Amino acid sequence: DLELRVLEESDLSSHLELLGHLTEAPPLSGVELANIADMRRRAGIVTKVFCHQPTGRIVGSASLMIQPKFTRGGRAVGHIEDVVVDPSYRGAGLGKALIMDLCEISRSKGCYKVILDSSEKSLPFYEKLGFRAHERQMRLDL
Amino acid sequence: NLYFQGVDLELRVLEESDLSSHLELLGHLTEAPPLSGVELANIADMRRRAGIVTKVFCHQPTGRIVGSASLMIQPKFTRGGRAVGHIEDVVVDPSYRGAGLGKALIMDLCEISRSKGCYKVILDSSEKSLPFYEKLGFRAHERQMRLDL
Repeated sequence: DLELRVLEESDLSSHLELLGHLTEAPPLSGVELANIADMRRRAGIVTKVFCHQPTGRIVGSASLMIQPKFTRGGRAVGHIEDVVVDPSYRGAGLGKALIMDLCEISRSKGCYKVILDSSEKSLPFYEKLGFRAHERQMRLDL
Repeated sequence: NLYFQGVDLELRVLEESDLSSHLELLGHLTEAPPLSGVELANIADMRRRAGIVTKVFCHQPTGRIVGSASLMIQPKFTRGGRAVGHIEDVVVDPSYRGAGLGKALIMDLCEISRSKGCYKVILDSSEKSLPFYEKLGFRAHERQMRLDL
């Protein structure tokens, strides 16, 4: 019933909605939604989504940012974020599927590591993948 | 402009003629094998197009880069499109350490993130670097996971 694929302009609406589960997601216009999408492309971000084909509802999303460093001979690092699954599709293997895919995209670009930040509950899920705990995420609110 | 100690230092944006001394500084963080000016420039353009800002302490009279920190300013669909800042690769030269240069770098990039409308700045800290970041307003939240390869 579902299709994994890169985010497209016509998803932006439903996708903004699915993210409403991560944090507040007030409306943006077609113009604003496409510019943000442009800056995210310019920034080396791929958003992979699960789309339920009949309704077109985005039921899954995860983003990869890949960026070159000057270190390790110029080799890239992949950073995963904003993994979100519809409350109706939780327990269904979508989250795992998204991560797997982005790690493969990381591999095919020659990244030497994929990093993400995890809550206390998502830990065991990530470790089965097998990501391993290291540093501590620090946050400053501005 | 917030005061930092050192009459001979300047806090400024990374430049093309810095790239080689800068890679050398970054060898205090991890392996930094050498790269040609062409590779350096390529990587520097790519990071710049991606919206990364690198701020640098330069020892003016040698040209030596003695402090670096990087900010990715990262656009989002949520919160009306308000960006998230990510700091990475903070490093100061061992000879310039304990003079508050790493504090001045972080503070500077936090201010830059505010100018660009960011609602937060995240980074990842090792166990030792924890109190340092605490003192700069950062509070411990999630755990970094790493997948090798």
